[PDB]
Amino acid sequence: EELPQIEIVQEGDNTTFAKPGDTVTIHYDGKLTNGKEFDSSRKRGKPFTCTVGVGQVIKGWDISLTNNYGKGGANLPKISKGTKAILTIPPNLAYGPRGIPGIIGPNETLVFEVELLGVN
Repeated sequence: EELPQIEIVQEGDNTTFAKPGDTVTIHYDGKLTNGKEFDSSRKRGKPFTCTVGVGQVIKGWDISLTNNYGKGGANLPKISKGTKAILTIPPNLAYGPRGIPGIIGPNETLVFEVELLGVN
C-alpha cells in the first residue's frame, strides 16, 4: 500500500501528535526531486495553518501529519509537535498524472522540508 517516505531531521516533543480534524501550523519548502522549488511558506514570511486528515491538503501530507489517519504504516514514523522532517511524496499521493499546469508537471514526486510548529 502506497505511503510517503519520512525523514526525521530532529524530533519534537514526542508527545503531541495531530489527529484527523486537528489544525496544524507548519513551515515548509516544497521542491521537485531535482531541487527546483515550487512553493514555500518561509519566503512568504508566515507559516501555513491547515486542517489535516480530511483531504484539505494533499494525501501525502494528510498521511504524514496524522500517521496514516492514526493507523500507522510500515516505516512511517510519527511527527510530533516541534519536529523537523523531510516528506517525500509519490505522485499518486500528490497531484498524480494531472499535476498542476505550469507549476507541477505530470507524475511528479514532491519533496517537502517541514517544521511542525503547532498542533491545535
